[PDB]
Amino acid sequence: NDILVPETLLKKRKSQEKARAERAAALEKRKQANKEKRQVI
Amino acid sequence: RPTVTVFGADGKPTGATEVLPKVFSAPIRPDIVKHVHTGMAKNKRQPYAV
Amino acid sequence: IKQLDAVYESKKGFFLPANIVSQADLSRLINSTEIQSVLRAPKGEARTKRAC
Amino acid sequence: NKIRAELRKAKAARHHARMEQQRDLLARKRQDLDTRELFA
Amino acid sequence: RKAPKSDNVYLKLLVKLYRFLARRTEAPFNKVVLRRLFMSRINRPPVSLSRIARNLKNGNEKKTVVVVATVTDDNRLLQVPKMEVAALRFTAKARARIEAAGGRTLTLDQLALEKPTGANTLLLRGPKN
Amino acid sequence: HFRKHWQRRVRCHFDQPGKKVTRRLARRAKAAALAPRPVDKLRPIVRCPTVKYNRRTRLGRGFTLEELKAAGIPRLLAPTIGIAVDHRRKNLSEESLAANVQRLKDYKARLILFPRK
Amino acid sequence: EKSMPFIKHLASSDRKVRTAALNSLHAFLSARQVASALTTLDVLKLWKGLFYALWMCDRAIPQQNLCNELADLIWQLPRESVATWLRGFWATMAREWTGIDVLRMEKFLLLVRRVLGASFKWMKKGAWDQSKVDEVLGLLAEWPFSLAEEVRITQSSEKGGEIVQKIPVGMRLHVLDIWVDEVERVGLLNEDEEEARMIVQRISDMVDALEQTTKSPAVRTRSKDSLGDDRLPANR
Amino acid sequence: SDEIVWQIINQQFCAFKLKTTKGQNFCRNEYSVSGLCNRQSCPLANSRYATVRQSPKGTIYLYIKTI
RNA sequence: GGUUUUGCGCGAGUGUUUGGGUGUAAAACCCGCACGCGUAAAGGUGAGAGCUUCGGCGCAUCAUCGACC
Ligand SMILES: [Zn+2]
Repeated sequence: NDILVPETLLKKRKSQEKARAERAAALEKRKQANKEKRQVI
Repeated sequence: RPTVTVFGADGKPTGATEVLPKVFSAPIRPDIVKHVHTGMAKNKRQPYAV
Repeated sequence: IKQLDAVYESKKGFFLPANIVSQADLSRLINSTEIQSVLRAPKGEARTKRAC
Repeated sequence: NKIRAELRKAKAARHHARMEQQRDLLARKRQDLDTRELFA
Repeated sequence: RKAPKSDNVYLKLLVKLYRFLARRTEAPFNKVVLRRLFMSRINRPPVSLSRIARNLKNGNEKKTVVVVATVTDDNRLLQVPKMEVAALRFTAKARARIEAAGGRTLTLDQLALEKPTGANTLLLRGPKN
Repeated sequence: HFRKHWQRRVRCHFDQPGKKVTRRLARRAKAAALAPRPVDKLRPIVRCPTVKYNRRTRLGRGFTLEELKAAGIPRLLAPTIGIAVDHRRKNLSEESLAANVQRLKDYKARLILFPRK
Repeated sequence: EKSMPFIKHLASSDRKVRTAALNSLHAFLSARQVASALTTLDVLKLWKGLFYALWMCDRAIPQQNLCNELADLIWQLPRESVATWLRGFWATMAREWTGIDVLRMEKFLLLVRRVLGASFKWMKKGAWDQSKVDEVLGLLAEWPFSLAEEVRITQSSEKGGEIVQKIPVGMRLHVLDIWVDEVERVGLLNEDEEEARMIVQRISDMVDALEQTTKSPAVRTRSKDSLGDDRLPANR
Repeated sequence: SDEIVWQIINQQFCAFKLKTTKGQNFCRNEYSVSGLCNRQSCPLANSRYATVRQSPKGTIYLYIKTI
């Protein structure tokens, strides 16, 4: 007798995980760009 | 919802139901209601003058 | 109820009006797989952190 | 008087055209898997 | 603009829906529909079945006609082609003649759900003055 | 067009529903006086004079004497049994005669005449 | 046609009355002589009744049990009408997809998932019946993964009418989301059987043909995501 | 029709509304989880709702409303 | 009594309320024939919003060349 997770919530959680992964990748690339920018300036 | 239950004289449902008419699925427009009620509330008015 | 079904077909020159909106539930319209799929990524949050 | 007669005939023809137009509209207007047939 | 002049609550519902669409998609179609929803009734003239029948001629017969106005019946048009039209309002004779020809009638929210960005749509305006 | 003293000659109609009630009560009084009888008299079908209204027909004033004689209704009995008589109108054609004669025999087919005493 | 007095009681406001009507429809379908002569109109009317039966169900666990039992209704029909029953289900869902509100939509998504899972489970008997697989895959080819936008139901005759139904896009998107989960749940994704691999490849080819020849960007993106699942044999 | 009843309540008239001249409106409805008239707190314009109320005995209950 | 603009209903039609019917009675509800006003008695090229299978299709409107009375 366990209440299942609703299906639109499943879709929302999948999209949120994708957005979190993209955000982490963009943060890493922007950190690297910041370091190279500091050296070039 | 297609049907509405019918209640008895004791307040308990009889077991019979009725089909809900189309007029309960009509648009609910407060502006039309406001306009027509403002017009219609003036129609039982008696004139006054000095 | 039965004559309420009956008398709205007996008015001459009047038919029951068609709405300009089919589904009046806006949360069903916006928070649906149909629209959420083509939506671009958000450009901000509800509250913006002060930069300077 | 000929001018007057054709003005009167023009007015009558306009009226007859209006009645024919009303007759045309009525004709045009005349030309189980349901809620109130299944849940009745 | 900031608000529609219409007092129709369902019109304001459509305005909220197309504000969201125009904001969250890069589709000029949604922005044009929102702009025409803000517009007044004299600036949204009725589009007749004959004007749509003319515009549905070259390669647009498979496209969905979008009219931000009321589609009216035209008595001059003897044969109504098959047509998928999405509009604010339909007159009774226009809707009956569209559905009697095998066509279909849509509101703007069904269009926003079926075609959120306006792909393969035919935007039509009524004649000015 | 307010050149004259129109203030002294404004007619309002706040007594429109009261006059409608008065007219309906007058019809009820006519019904009370003429208890099984209809409150109206039978009137013929006539064609509208002008060319503009020639296509349509309306109710006339009373039946012609030739129409009453052809329908089998005597002239002196006709006003006493609910039929209106007009001595000014003429038939002038065999098509208004037949129509109003048909109307009169249709009226005769649906009439319950009571003896004098 | 068929004497079905339980249809109007499936949309009542009493859960006990609706349960009795559902048991009446259960007993109606278990009768082989009555359920053998099932046309399209009868299963459409029955599925309208079941739609309103789920529509009036209130709490989450009753909704889950009702969706499970409406999915398990497939096992109590003759073979010659299971395809018509499932076509009636898909026709009802296509008719009433955009009319459901945002709170009642979720149990109907669950109903679609459970009915698809029961349809995939029905194909089991090579260990898979090719006729049953063909019927289920054709019904998957005509409502959710169709290359055509519209479906014709019944035939243009002097007795029966014509039902011309569009496929809504949201049904296609939801089936695209859930089909990999259903075929993993019922067991098409094992790496040893050739026939299960052929079934999976046929469904993936249907999804691919939907992806290449569509005009909806939502359908294109969702089918690209569906074909990119890591549980599929290609993306593994 | 949550949005339509919300428009009717908020823009025309609600019997549970207390309008103050101090920058906030209040909700007189007993099932309002916060006694404030806004979109999220409306017990009428929200089909799914939840509140917490205390009985005269002192026992506190959670009240849940579904569509 | 004219005229401009905003909202609304219906829309090539529209307007119940002179009047009739009805009524829980100056309210509300219904409409038989008229009548007023209005309608009746698709071309090329170039721009052009928007859409696009990237090949193109092209609203309203304007310019220009044409067609009919
Ligand atoms: Zn409130």
